[PDB]
Amino acid sequence: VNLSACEVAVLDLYEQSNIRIPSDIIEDLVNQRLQSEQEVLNYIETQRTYWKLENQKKLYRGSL
Amino acid sequence: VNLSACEVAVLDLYEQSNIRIPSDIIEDLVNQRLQSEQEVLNYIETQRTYWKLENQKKLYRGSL
Repeated sequence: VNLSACEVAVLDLYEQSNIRIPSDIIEDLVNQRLQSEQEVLNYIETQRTYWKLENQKKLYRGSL
Repeated sequence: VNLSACEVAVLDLYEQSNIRIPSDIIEDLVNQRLQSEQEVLNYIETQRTYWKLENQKKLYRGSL
């Protein structure tokens, strides 16, 4: 997207720890117009925590 | 995106179980050109399992 400058360095860390970041988190991050690196990381991380939980939810199905 | 017909129904189930589906999973799903409902669901689910795991990975940082 239209990516910032330190954001890009935090993203490069995850890439270096073989973590794939969900593009959903990319979106919400650019909208935060955060100024740091510590700020960025703490934010992606909150989001990973979040997305870990959402993928855990148990689905209700008229299926099986 | 260019969305299918039964896919859309499985997507509607998750929406009905207040599960937000990562758009990454939407992408990979359309590329599967899967024909069912059972097929679709079993696929999204494998993907949720996967994404739950990726968001769990522990990051390595020159930060803290």
